[PDB]
Amino acid sequence: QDIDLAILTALLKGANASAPDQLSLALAWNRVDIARSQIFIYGQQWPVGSLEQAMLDALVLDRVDFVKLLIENGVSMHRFLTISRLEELYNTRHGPSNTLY
Amino acid sequence: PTDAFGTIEFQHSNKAMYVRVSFDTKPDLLLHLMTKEWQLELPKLLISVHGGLQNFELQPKLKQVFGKGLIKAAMTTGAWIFTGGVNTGVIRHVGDALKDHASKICTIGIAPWGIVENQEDLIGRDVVRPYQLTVLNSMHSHFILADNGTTGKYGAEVKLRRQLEKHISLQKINTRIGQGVPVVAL
Repeated sequence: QDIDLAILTALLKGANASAPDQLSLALAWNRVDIARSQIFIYGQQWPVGSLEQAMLDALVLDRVDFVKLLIENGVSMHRFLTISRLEELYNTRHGPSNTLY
Repeated sequence: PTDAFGTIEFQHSNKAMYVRVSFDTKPDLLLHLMTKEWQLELPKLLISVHGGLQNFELQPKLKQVFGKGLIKAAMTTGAWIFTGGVNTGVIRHVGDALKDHASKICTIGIAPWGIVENQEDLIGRDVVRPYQLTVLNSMHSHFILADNGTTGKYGAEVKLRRQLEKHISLQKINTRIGQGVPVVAL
């Protein structure tokens, strides 16, 4: 009933992609609606470590609704944030600008 | 001798508490399990919900009405609703209802251990279970799962619930206004 989602969906199977390759694609698309509907499912498993590396990506690109789904579903920040990851967060150049430098 | 009473720790997040049993259990046996080691109060009503066994759908206002109704009803009488257990059928909609309020309440989940996705790791006692043979409704804190041995049929839960409903209606613990908690099958 909508070509928008149909075109994006046809690329989800068309990428021949598991769930992390699907979600990194949607994250570059800034399209979290297709993530919630197809990429996130009920019952099958995502590979270990893919959910957490997607955050190093989602936080540095200011993907605020991807944060709401990527971690509040299944990655605790009490089980994500370390010294090295917060350092890589403070040393990104992606996303918006800053007065930090 | 039985070997699992763990918790589910799916990565929202919600804990649980359950035990694997058999069809060869007494309902008074499961009664003092519920009241003492489970440490649970008696309801004032038993909302026994059965439904279409396959995963069905409702109209949107039916979904909201059933959700708000079960949630608000459970709060008034302060009770425990018997269900099936797996994330399939009416039981999926019940878990979606419990997600619709998600504030405070508990619902009991009589279902088979015979049908369970990843039977082996949930033998682990009080151990993390991040449910990714069907997974049990993750929104259920109580789900008694009867290991009748046999794996992949729908058994040891039609009889078990049948007894536990008749028994909890008849045994009349606590105040017992009328005769026990009156049982109503939605």
